[PDB]
Amino acid sequence: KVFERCELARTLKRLGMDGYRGISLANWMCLAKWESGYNTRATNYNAGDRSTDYGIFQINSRYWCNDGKTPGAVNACHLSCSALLQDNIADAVACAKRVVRDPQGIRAWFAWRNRCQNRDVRQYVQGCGV
Ligand code: NA
Repeated sequence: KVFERCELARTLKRLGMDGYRGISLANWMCLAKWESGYNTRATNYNAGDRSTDYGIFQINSRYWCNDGKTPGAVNACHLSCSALLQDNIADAVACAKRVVRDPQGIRAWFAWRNRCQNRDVRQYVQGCGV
């Protein structure tokens, strides 16, 4: 599924993402936007380390989910990476929350640091009723 902006905004809110560990909805939207263009099926193989980025938040198999084909990786979210390819983003949201519970928080995503951090992100949730 390729979410429409406001549709996703409300979906994330309903899932408890607004202010989760201090992270506004706008920061989550900007993240998903840059990571997959709001696309739950998005995937990106990393030829360098044989890992893959799954779903709307592009969570990496090296540490976050298990896909079996990544040579001796880990699964901190304790989920099959396939769950990150569902139209229903509850499993992905659960994993995103697990990711940000670490020291760095949302900075785990390089794209957030580069395209969202210290930016005017109001536009991501404007008119969404969130
Ligand atoms: Na915030």
